[PDB]
Amino acid sequence: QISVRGLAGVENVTELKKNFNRHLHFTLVKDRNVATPRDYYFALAHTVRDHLVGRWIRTQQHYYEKDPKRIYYLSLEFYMGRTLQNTMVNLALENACDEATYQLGLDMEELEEIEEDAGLGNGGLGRLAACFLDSMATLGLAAYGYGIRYEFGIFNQKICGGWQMEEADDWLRYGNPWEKARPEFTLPVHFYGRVEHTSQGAKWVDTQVVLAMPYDTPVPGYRNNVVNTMRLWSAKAPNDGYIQAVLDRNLAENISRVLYPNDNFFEGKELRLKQEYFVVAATLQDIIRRFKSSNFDAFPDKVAIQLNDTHPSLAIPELMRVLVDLERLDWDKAWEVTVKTCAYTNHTVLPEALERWPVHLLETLLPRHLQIIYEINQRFLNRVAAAFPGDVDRLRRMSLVEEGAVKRINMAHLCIAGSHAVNGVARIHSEILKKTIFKDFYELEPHKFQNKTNGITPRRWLVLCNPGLAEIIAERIGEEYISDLDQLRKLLSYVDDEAFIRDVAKVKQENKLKFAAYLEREYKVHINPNSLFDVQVKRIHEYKRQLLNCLHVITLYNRIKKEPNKFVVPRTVMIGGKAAPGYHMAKMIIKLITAIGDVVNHDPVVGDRLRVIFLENYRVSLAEKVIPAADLSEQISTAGTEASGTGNMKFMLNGALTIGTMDGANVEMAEEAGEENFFIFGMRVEDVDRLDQRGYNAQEYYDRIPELRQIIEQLSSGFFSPKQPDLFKDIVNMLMHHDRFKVFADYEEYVKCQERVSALYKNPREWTRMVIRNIATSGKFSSDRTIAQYAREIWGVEPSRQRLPA
Ligand SMILES: O=C(CCc1ccc(-c2ccccc2)cc1)NC(=O)N[C@@H]1O[C@H](CO)[C@@H](O)[C@H](O)[C@H]1O
Ligand SMILES: O=c1[nH]cnc2c1ncn2[C@@H]1O[C@@H](COP(=O)(O)O)[C@@H](O)[C@H]1O
Ligand SMILES: *Cc1c(COP(=O)(O)O)cnc(C)c1O
Repeated sequence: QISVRGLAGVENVTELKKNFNRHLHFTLVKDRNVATPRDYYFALAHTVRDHLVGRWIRTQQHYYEKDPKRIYYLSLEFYMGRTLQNTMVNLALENACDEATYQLGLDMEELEEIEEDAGLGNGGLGRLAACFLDSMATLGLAAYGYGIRYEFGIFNQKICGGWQMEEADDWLRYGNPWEKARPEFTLPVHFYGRVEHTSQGAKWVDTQVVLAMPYDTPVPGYRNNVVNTMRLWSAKAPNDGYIQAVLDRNLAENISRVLYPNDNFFEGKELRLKQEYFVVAATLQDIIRRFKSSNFDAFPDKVAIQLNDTHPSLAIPELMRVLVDLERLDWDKAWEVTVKTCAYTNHTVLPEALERWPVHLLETLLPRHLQIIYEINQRFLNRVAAAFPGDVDRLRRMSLVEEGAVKRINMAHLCIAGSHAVNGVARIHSEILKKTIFKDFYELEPHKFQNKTNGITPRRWLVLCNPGLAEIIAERIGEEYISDLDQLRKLLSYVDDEAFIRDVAKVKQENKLKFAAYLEREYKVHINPNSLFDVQVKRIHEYKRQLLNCLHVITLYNRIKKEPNKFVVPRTVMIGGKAAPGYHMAKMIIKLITAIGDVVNHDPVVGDRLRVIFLENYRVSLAEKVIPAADLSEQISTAGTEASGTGNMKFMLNGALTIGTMDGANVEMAEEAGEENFFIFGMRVEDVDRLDQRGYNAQEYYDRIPELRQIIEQLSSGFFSPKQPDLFKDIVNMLMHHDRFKVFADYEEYVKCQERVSALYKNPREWTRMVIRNIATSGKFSSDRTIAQYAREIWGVEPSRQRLPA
């Protein structure tokens, strides 16, 4: 037992054992003779859940009495992962439960592995929402996460013959002990219909109704007895030949069935539009109800709505609809209230990712909202015209309505017009927003534009996943850093401490052994634990340049084959991540990685000097295992393409060094740690711009770099696919003729930088000292810092570290 995991007092252990047995009997209806590990998991989950309930009821009661300003975080994604360990950590129950289960003859770590991830997100954006909920609870904010309860989250990834296969993620099959259904608070949502203009304003009539039923999940703050709520809506048909009519209820209920996995490319799918309106319409009724339970002038003083990307952008015209059509406020007053209530966070600059909904879809599904959007647009463009008289092209560029073959609504433009604050997610990204894609808006309303650099929760991403590191840190500086990560700066005093150097290195070794064991047990593959663990885990995208990593791997293989008896630093290269189902190039990249592995891992001349592993089914629970085990974090996106990144921050906190471009939050990470303690390579944003101006010619690099030429020839000729020699011709073609992300342009600098990594790894003491310098300066990247900045600079509320009574 370790100190950061809390006390195992005799009274507590006795009480936990008793309640475990009670739940096994009364809740699960099992006896100890036929109980499985799954039953034991559920008995523990219910036992821990019981400790949340008093705190949850009294937190919500406290908000009702004190009536603080409420923060509503609207997201289509909440990538929560597992709940059991996080709850124990935040309630200081971990050691007590470990003791209670041990005394019952059970291994708690084995029970933890049974829990399904709540995979209600795709990647960074979804996981950010999850870290944010944890920080908002920890900082005592009256905050509510609102989303959709998907029946199926992000698909499970299987690799079959080197190819991605998708399997439905039936995460609710065994039940969800954490949620509470609230069928009594079911609300109607309207679709289709038509608008009637009466003498008494507009009326939206002849609609189809879908019911929104809420399920509430507790969100505990770190040891402060605050328990906030995540409310997720589920779609239900209303109760009003016969057989078919009952069967057709599925059509309504399909709204909450499945998370869209296409994080690369916007497609105008009606079902996704319905999901976006569903969450917005149900949430806003809940917001207004809560506000009316103690004149809309005070609405922005009592309510903040944060839009996570443009996905809940319909909140803007929905709030207008409610205020104008139902509450009878004049347009100007309603608009003032709306702007002061709403704020918008942008997460990407790639044009193909922006939501641009066809007008014809909105006209049919949401005819009143389309009318409101047109009126917003006309009044907004009137302001632009008065500020920039005669600038007709600006009017076209800034319009919410896009002209063309199909007319579209630009949802980002809608969000900027209707929000008092617009933020990017890292300093470089927020600057790019002002200088490029939203330049016109910045010139009109400079005061709207902000930066809020992303962060991660140090509860899940240090204490939970890396208790060994948390403990050795706590031994020297105490426990206060867990909720005040800036205190890690105190560790700079230990950079020459021989004991600390040894302890940091020991913790990493243990994490690596544990992960190496996990790979053999669960996936039947053997790795050398003394090799450098070189890790790139993230969704598969061309911009993230898993392909550049692949080129380096093949370079190393070719160098070994050329000089087999020369010493090289042994590496285990691990790449993992899911590809969007319809993204052909991303699926080809996965196949390339496994194909390289097939050749490299079976070459007797290589031995255990180089191994290439594709990490199947990358998800939050796997990140918690692999990140503490990593030596080298690959953060290699083309400069200007990754808005922030957050995986980068997880690796920094956990004792990996970073090889990266000056992109997204990497810039600020290098600034914090010092450029000498970071492996920076490649084009800066300015260099990318210069290449675009003269034109990117991949052929030039192929002609001048013989090692690069060899790799392309190998790919083309069928070296990595002997039975299908032309398998990778799409990859070669893209690289040579149509590469938006300039893979070849960074190749030479990348390979050279990787040599410097290997050089440092040969000197374990200096490697570990650089690691200490990274861990010690990771404090800025706590989501507590991020949320404090949102609270003070956008929401107009003060964070609190003070305990509620237990
Ligand atoms: O996952 C997503 C988008 C997912 C998504 C999923 C589905 C649809 C969709 C829209 C319309 C029709 C059908 C589907 C759009 C987007 N984005 C994301 O993760 N962005 C990352 O946000 C992180 C948090 O700010 C940043 O650190 C990363 O830089 C950014 O790439
Ligand atoms: O009319 C009331 N009388 C007493 N307590 C209330 C009343 N309405 C709401 N509350 C409290 O505040 C609620 C929090 O849930 P909400 O209605 O979603 O904000 C409940 O859990 C109650 O504890
Ligand atoms: C942190 C995290 C991400 C985001 O990683 P990036 O490298 O920033 O894209 C994606 N998926 C999972 C499961 C994560 O935990």
